[PDB]
Amino acid sequence: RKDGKPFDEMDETLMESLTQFLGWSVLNPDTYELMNKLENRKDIFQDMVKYHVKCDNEEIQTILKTREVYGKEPWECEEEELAEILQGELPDADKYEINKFHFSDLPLTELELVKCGIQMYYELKVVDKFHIPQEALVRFMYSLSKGYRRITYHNWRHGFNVGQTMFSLLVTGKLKRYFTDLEALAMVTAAFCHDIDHRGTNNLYQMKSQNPLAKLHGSSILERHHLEFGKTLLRDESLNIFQNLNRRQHEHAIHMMDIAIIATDLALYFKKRTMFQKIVDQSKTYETQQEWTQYMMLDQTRKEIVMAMMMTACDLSAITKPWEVQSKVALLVAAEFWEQGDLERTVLQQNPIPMMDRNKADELPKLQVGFIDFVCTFVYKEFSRFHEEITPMLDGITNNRKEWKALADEYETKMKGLEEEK
Amino acid sequence: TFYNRKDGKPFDEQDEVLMESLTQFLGWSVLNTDTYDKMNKLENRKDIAQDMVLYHVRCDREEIQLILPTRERLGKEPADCEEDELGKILKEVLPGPAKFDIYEFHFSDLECTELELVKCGIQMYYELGVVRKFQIPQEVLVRFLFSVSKGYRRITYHNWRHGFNVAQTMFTLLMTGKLKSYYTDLEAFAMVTAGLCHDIDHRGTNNLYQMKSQNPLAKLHGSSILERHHLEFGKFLLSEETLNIYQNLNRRQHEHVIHLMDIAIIATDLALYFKKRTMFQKIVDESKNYEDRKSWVEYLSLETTRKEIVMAMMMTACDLSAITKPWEVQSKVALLVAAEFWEQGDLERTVLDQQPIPMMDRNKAAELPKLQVGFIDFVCTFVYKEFSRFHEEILPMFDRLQNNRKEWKALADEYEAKVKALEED
Amino acid sequence: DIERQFHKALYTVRAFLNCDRYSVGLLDMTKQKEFFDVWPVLMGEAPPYAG
Amino acid sequence: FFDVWPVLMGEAQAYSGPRTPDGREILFYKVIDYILHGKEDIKVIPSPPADHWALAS
Ligand SMILES: CCCc1nc(C)c2c(=O)nc(-c3cc(S(=O)(=O)N4CCN(CC)CC4)ccc3OCC)[nH]n12
Ligand SMILES: CCCc1nc(C)c2c(=O)nc(-c3cc(S(=O)(=O)N4CCN(CC)CC4)ccc3OCC)[nH]n12
Ligand SMILES: [Mg+2]
Ligand SMILES: [Mg+2]
Ligand SMILES: [Zn+2]
Ligand SMILES: [Zn+2]
Repeated sequence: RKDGKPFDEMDETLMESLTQFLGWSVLNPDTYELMNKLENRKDIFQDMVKYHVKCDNEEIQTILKTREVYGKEPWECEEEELAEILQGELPDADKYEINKFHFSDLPLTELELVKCGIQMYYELKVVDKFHIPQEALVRFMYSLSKGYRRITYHNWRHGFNVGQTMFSLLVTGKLKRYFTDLEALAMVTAAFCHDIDHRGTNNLYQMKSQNPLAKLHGSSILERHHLEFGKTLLRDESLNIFQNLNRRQHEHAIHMMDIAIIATDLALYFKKRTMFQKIVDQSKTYETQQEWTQYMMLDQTRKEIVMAMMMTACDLSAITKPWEVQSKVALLVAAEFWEQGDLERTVLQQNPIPMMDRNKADELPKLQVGFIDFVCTFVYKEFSRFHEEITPMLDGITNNRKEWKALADEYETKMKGLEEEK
Repeated sequence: TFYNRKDGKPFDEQDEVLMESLTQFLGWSVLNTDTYDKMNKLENRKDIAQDMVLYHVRCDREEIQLILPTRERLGKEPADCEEDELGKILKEVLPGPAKFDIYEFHFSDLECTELELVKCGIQMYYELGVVRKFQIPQEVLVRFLFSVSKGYRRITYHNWRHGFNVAQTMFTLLMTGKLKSYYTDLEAFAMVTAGLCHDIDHRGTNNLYQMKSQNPLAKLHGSSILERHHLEFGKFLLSEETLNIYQNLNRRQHEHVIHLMDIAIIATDLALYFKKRTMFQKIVDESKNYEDRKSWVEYLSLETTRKEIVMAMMMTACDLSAITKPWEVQSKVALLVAAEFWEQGDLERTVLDQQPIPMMDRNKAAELPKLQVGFIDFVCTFVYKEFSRFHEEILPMFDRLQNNRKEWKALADEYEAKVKALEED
Repeated sequence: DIERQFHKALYTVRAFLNCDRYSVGLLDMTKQKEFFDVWPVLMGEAPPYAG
Repeated sequence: FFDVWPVLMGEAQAYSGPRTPDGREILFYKVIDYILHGKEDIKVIPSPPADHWALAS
């Protein structure tokens, strides 16, 4: 001590308090180690899933056949001979009627759907304008093919039909006038991965069982997961089709994709309906003019409200098919609800909703005329006024509705007759 | 906000300092309440990633139908069955003990499809006589050894065939070298099982590239980087319902086997073998002076520490058994290994921009017969000679190893003679 | 880490502790070692710890 | 995005209250109050009303 005198009580208490504080403050350095281990473990487990949902060096020789015609690996070829080698592989847009409203994919193998999805990009004339590579495009399509699960309904077969309908709207319904090419590309490539890695249960079962999804996100639990996984896939070299865009264009495309993917949730459609109903009505006041064209495509909020409605009309497009396809699709869509009923009956010991338990197996048609009346009759009406060329869809629903109605009534009589006589 | 003093006097200069130091401290203290949320999000992201991994390496409803073909013979699904009912189906489908000669030292696998190996593997679990004693449900066994099959990657050398060969060699040692006498059944269950998962998720690069590339593996672990990654993945696989073949065990046995499995898995790192090699020779020498073979059993089967040193050596004697097979398989396995070495060399030269060492250079692919010879002298020639002096049933391995060394040295001499001849002019 | 935290918390209070020299030593927290380090002791080499 | 749309489309009105020096809006979502004369009576409020005995002044 600096006075020449020995330590005493008043210099014991001070240095005892100092060391007490220093002893308590060792909580922070441990959490540093825990963080630096959790982060690395997360990185390892996230790099393990990228090997299983990616197209490796073989199995890409089932589309790009470079070994037999040239004798060299795909990454050694040039931009030419690659367009040439895939020119004869892809189907033709006329034979399969890719851009019609009645396309049916029941008699098709999963490998053909990949080669039609690849063709869709060539039809829009987007490959050359933005200088996207070929290998990256083909690998991206095959990886998206492998990324879906194998559950009954929400498989790759549902991921192709919701992209083909949007291509048909953008080309046959003549909605491409309002949008530039970049936004068209973003919408087409964000319609394919809208329901990716879908477990098979809606947003309520995720909150009831306290799944880890229900804690990381707070609202619209599954859509944010779909978006995050899709963007994670898009950020890998040899799978990135946005290699040749500057910063501004890349940011704009990402923002548009983000807005598109989260708008396919039914809980955000019931509240954003009147705005669309007003945008449609204000279009008539520019009378005797087909040159209003979204005020010559300078407005930005309206171009971001039309897109959400386009997505939520593409998502439910299955109801507007011919009867011979809807009849088969309805059972597939009911099977998932029936399967979720059993899980929530056993794991949680709770009585399911009447639409989920198998015991009302004969009550299916009735519910199917409620849904049509409630959710999916407004949209196809309003678009029918916004443009006329997409009228053939509006007829579709109507026809289907009638049939369902008739069937339900028959069942009623069967239930009505037996109760009275007994 | 503070609303009234107890004395009666208004607030003054001292009270402002007293009640301002407290708020400064509490304002500074929010770092912990931020770190809390960051950790609570990292944990959830890790759990989601683990579940996504788990989905892709399990057996769906339509995949196990290729092994036990229920849903045709019976109307019920595999889950709705009785234990004795499934045994009748399993008996007629599995290969016999003597069809594929899985009791020999010369068993070659490249004449069988990747589906046969699974059935042979689950046959081995019946040969030991262990399914009845501990009552492992018979669906879980099939589902597990199918998930392990799909767990390996698809690369040149470290694929499912290597993982089956190691386990087959270990079973052969247990049931033909008579090393079964020293160990009970429970300590052989967890050796045969730990032979199937020793290289479960191999990327294709050794431990040095991991340090020289700053892979996230090299920061989580510090020593024996890869060998500790194969252990936590295996213990994650066998830690869930429908894949836990250890559920009918009680607490003590479960703890024993889990403690006994990590030693076996980590002992396959070559660097550990060089350091703790001498201690095995002392046991070998102590075995000699005893009077009879039978008396030695009652002494060794009691001491615990000495048995572990023998298990951790059988694992290395098995992990590189591919050098003792006849000269029709070695001539191909050598090239298979060389392919992976050349691929790692190419990655090293392309990505990190350094010069590969002569071992991994694709250009100098004519001196391969020489290097291999050195390997036989450097590592293999000891483990097998010691085991040959220990037991007498393990001699064919040694003589076949000598023959292979002779062949490789002859090839090396021919190559060197040709090279010297070319330089004459 | 712990080493930096103590070396930033003890350097700021030199003046308030009027002392000529002071020192801090840090112990090691490794309770139980691995399996491959215990073995040389239980087999008759490297006699056990005495401190 | 789905909240800024109504403002830009004439459906609602822009905010007009006070603002924190970094732009945020001033709304309290919890109020912990202590009483220390007579009774301890600790309390927590999940969402304070417009007229609490603290925020009213
Ligand atoms: C999975 C829901 C979206 C969907 N796509 C299609 C093609 C269909 C279909 O054919 N039928 C139904 C479908 C919808 C209902 S609903 O109207 O009760 N419905 C209200 C909204 N909630 C969510 C917020 C779901 C339940 C009831 C039964 C249904 O199908 C039974 C076969 N839903 N559906
Ligand atoms: C780690 C390789 C294990 C292995 N298994 C087999 C069947 C083989 C084989 O036939 N040949 C080799 C093999 C081993 C060496 S080595 O002696 O240089 N060797 C020293 C030890 N270090 C430790 C990481 C590795 C390199 C050299 C060449 C080798 O094979 C070339 C095809 N290695 N090998
Ligand atoms: Mg969805
Ligand atoms: Mg290994
Ligand atoms: Zn969908
Ligand atoms: Zn191995």
